[PDB]
Amino acid sequence: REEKQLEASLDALLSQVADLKNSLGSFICKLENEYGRLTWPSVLDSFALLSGQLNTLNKVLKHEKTPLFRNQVIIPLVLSPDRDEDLMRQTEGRVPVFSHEVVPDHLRTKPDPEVEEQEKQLTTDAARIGADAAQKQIQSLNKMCSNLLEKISKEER
Amino acid sequence: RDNLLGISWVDSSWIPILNSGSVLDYFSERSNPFYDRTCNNEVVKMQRLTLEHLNQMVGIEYILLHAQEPILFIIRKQQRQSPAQVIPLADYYIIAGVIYQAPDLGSVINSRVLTAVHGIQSAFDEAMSYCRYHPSKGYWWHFSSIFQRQRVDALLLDLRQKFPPKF
Amino acid sequence: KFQPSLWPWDSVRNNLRSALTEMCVLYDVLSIVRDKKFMTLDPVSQDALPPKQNPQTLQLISKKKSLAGAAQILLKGAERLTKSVTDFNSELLRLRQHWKLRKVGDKILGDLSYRSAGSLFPHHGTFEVIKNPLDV
Amino acid sequence: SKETLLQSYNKRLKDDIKSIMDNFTEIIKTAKIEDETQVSRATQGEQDNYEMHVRAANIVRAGESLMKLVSDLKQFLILNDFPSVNEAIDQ
Amino acid sequence: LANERLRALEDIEREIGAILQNAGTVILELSKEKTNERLLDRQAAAFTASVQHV
Repeated sequence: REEKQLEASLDALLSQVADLKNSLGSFICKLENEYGRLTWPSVLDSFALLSGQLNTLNKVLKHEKTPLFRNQVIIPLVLSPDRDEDLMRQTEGRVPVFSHEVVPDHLRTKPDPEVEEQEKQLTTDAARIGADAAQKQIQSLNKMCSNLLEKISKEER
Repeated sequence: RDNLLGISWVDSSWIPILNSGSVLDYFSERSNPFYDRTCNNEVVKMQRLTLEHLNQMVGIEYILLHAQEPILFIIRKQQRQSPAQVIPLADYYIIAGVIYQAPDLGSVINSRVLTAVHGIQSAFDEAMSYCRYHPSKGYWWHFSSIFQRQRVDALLLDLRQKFPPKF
Repeated sequence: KFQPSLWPWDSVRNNLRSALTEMCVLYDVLSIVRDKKFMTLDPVSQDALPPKQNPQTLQLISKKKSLAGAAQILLKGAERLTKSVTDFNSELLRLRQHWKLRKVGDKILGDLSYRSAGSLFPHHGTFEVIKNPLDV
Repeated sequence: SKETLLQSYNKRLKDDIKSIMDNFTEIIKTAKIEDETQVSRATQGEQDNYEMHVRAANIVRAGESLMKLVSDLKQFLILNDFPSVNEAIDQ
Repeated sequence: LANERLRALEDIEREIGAILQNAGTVILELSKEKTNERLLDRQAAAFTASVQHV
């Protein structure tokens, strides 16, 4: 039951990542072969449609009615140093010999040290005001933001 | 200890001695940050009887899953509540005698899409710098024929015929 | 090291292709995860303890920084509009006030002949208007 | 035709106003803080930052398009609003 | 002649005012403390009035 739900989540999220992949590839090849006459509206439109559509769709398929993806853990069965043409046909024009390097390259959750230094700076900024001014700011922001969305939703009528 | 996923643990002198049980011996010399010192398996190794002391001494045990003879031995950590009651804690797969904790399916996608949004953010904030606007000019980046030529053209064709080109 | 003649817009392509590499990493890892061979899944119940109240404080500082950047780009564009408005169509006002003009297609033409004034001279005085503020 | 051009101007105006309103409302909605579940604070925050910046850029672009519409309307008025040509000719 | 053209000039200035009111409203929302929430409501009504009369 839940494994069918996991299979559906994996297929749907692979679909969204495939759309983002094709969008990124179309944008980069458009920048290369279409370099001339390129207005700032064209690239703003591409940036907006790419990031808006594919980030929001990935988030909404990541946060509704899904199995918890912390629960599934990725483990390999075999490591066989041979040119597997079925793997070449599976992963699309990429992924050479299934050997000791590719799985230690892919199962990598250490980020780049720049955003790690960013995270250090966020923890540094977390050492400031908390739990009274924090709760107060959260409540006031949510209140005034709901008030403004109420204003605009009223005036839209 | 802060991020157990970003650590690696090896011992090079214990690489050429690697057999099936010797994977878990390799796992239990000492001073692996992944493998616990307070595991039951240490108390198994203290006195004797490694056959049933995984089971009579209930707790966290370290169960080897899948065996490939050169490099790949999958060590899985479980908590037992009784004999034949197995509950997963964590996974640790070895590659050439190098243990890696197996990451979750969520955290890998989150880390990759984190790098995604960061890279496209840097790209977009660079691209937003170049565009310059004016209402008259528009956008930019910060980086005839007199119609008696039909007769002249027919005369050119007659010249082509009357005098051909010669390479 | 050389690329298809793109000497501006290279760093944007570096960031985008790095994104393309890690997105191909995601497609790769979920595809090899999706087949049972070469990669497998095990359901594990594990739990984490958050050492600090991360959603409140992290969402707070990140949303204030995001709103800061958004207000920056918005107000920068606003002051660009202020300096941008503070000349072509005024010259079109003066030119139409003296001359006879019209628009065909995107082109803006004008009549130079006295055919409006009564001459049957077989010659049209079509002069073009060319933005260059204005030229003919 | 003239009707077609006027319709096109109406379409552009409706689209620009709609885009400014939608982008502002969406920025305000994202500005809401919500409790996280399977979104990994850091990733959620960068995605939100990118969305806000892109929407602000879209609002600025819509303002530039409204300036373009005003310019086109000015050109149409200067070229073929018959009454003012008649008063200019008479004066 | 100056009438409709000056109307177009005013709408140019009010498009600028619409963008500046958008920016000022998110300026006030980005503040650590935003005490003048009434002024936030005034700037919001100013923004929507600008867009509507444009």
